[PDB]
Amino acid sequence: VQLQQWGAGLLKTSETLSLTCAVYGGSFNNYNWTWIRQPPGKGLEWIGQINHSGTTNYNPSLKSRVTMSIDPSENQFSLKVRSVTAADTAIYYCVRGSPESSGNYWGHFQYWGQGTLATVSSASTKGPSVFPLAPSSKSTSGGTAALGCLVKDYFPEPVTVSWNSGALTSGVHTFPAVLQSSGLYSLSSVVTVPSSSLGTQTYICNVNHKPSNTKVDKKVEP
Amino acid sequence: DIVMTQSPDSLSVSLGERATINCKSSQSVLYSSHNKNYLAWYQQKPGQPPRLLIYWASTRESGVPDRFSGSGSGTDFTLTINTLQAEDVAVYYCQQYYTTPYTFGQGTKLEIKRTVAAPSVFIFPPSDEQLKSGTASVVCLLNNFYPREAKVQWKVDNALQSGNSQESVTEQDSKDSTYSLSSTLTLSKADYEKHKVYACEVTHQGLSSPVTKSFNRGE
Ligand SMILES: *[C@@H]1O[C@H](CO)[C@@H](O[C@@H]2O[C@H](CO)[C@@H](O)[C@H](O)[C@H]2NC(C)=O)[C@H](O)[C@H]1NC(C)=O
Ligand SMILES: [Mg+2]
Ligand SMILES: [Mg+2]
Repeated sequence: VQLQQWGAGLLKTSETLSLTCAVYGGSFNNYNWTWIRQPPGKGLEWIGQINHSGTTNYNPSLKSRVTMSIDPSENQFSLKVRSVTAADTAIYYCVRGSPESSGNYWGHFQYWGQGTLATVSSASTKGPSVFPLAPSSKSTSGGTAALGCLVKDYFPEPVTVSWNSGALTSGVHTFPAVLQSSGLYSLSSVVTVPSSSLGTQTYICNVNHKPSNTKVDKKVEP
Repeated sequence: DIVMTQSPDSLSVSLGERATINCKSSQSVLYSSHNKNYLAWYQQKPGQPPRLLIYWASTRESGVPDRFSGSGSGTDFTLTINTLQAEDVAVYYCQQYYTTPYTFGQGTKLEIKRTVAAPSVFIFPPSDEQLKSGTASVVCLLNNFYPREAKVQWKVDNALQSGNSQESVTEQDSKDSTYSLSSTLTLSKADYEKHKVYACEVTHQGLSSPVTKSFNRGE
């Protein structure tokens, strides 16, 4: 069972949030297809469910603003949330709910999608500037160097950073973004490496800000 | 609605010891017909969806080791994590699936207590590229320390800085149970070029004395 989801992203107050989830594995028609959301740094709120008969149940917290829809042909189901405010900024997860066979007897949420962030703001999309954090000409007493990339002034979340197209993962720390007073995000991604690697190993940070279509590969050298 | 309340909101438990997280439902979630509690426990790591651990209050999901134990009935439930492992760092949620709307506990954040580990400290001057743009970001990195509590003080030509820095701390590492921290000093190009010595001073329990990393602008 794999759940692939897309949509949400940046939208303005009073606009309509739209998400779609596609189910891989078969047995689409047997289940309540479910949406659950999580505001940043907060808990989980069940939004509602739809089955292949188009039968719904929405949380009264949101019910007046929600429409779910289902396309059994394409093993897809969707969410709309109307008249959004900052209260709707959240990670939205598509989830497999209870089977027809047994309902709440088998009602635990085993299968979750990776989630999609909705950001409710009037602010512009803005791609980051990517600046090298060059390894010092003086390494640690014990022969370790640190280097990184500063990913500065972007909106909205998220960004991804890899090193050497994912070949370098050990000692990587991609910091949680700081929301600056300006309302733009900034983060650093750093890695520690052997001093002895600096002469012969190329270090490149791969930055992707999908919201702005920004994709930057930045070589970091002494 | 059935209100789900967890206790505590956060806890810090040593490697190899026992974590206990309580969950109360405002109404019984015992389906008397089946003698099953419609109560689930989830483990959520940063940037991941929740992972189901337990259904029916005490039945482990596939792939969950028996260190995770669910107990209780009716309104009062407990998740016990025995022989705590580094990879258990997460927020834990209870949830009722007794009746719609389905409702989650507020979450309990579990921190791993490990031995004290001193940070390695690095300072990065602003890039030439950034200076062209009229701003200078100076970065101080504290790498792989425990505990979380750390003091970073910026000094410019020996003057203590206030109001011009921002910190970010990583989530606790799922392998070595450490934190890392960035502190970023943000100046105008003009202010940056007015001063010579840029220093980061770190105070932490694992350090014999506060550690300073510094550079002279243009050296
Ligand atoms: C979707 O969830 C509903 C409940 O919201 C399930 O419907 C129940 O199914 C059980 C088992 O057949 C019945 O005993 C209950 O009477 C039903 N309750 C209601 C209120 O309809 C349903 O099974 C779930 N799955 C699908 C695919 O519909
Ligand atoms: Mg609509
Ligand atoms: Mg590369």
